[PDB]
Amino acid sequence: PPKLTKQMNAIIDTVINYKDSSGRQLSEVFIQLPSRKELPEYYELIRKPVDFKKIKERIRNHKYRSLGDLEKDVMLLCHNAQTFNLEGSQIYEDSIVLQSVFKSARQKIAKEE
Ligand SMILES: COCCOc1cc(N2[C@@H]3CC[C@H]2CN(c2cc(-c4ccccc4O)nnc2N)C3)ccn1
Ligand SMILES: [Zn+2]
Ligand SMILES: [Zn+2]
Repeated sequence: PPKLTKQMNAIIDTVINYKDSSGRQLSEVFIQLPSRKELPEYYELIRKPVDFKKIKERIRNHKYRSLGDLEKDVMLLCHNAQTFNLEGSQIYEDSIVLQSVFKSARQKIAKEE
């Protein structure tokens, strides 16, 4: 339904647009994965690569049957950032915050059970 798509887009836009107390947009690095030719090491280590552009494409093309499916893909993105990057590094830390930002956005926008 158009309502579900509106909610998914509103949730992902909250995640994308989020800035920390310093005004930095944390999603910046995660919008588009570097190409396989630029960073082959990433694709050698990460089995299911995904970025925010792909998640937007999947919402747009009606590929998520529920908000749970959308969540699964956002969590996979953050997991891959944490798998590839060192614990304590900025990319690693940013992905942890974005998991939390998605959950707050889902609770606020969707107002479920
Ligand atoms: C147009 O911009 C697209 C990205 O541009 C880039 C960015 C590159 N970077 C190198 C180091 C910093 C930045 C982002 N980097 C990473 C990106 C990601 C990543 C990006 C999107 C989605 C999930 C991810 O885990 N994960 N770990 C990284 N270390 C790779 C390397 C080559 N092209
Ligand atoms: Zn690049
Ligand atoms: Zn459509």
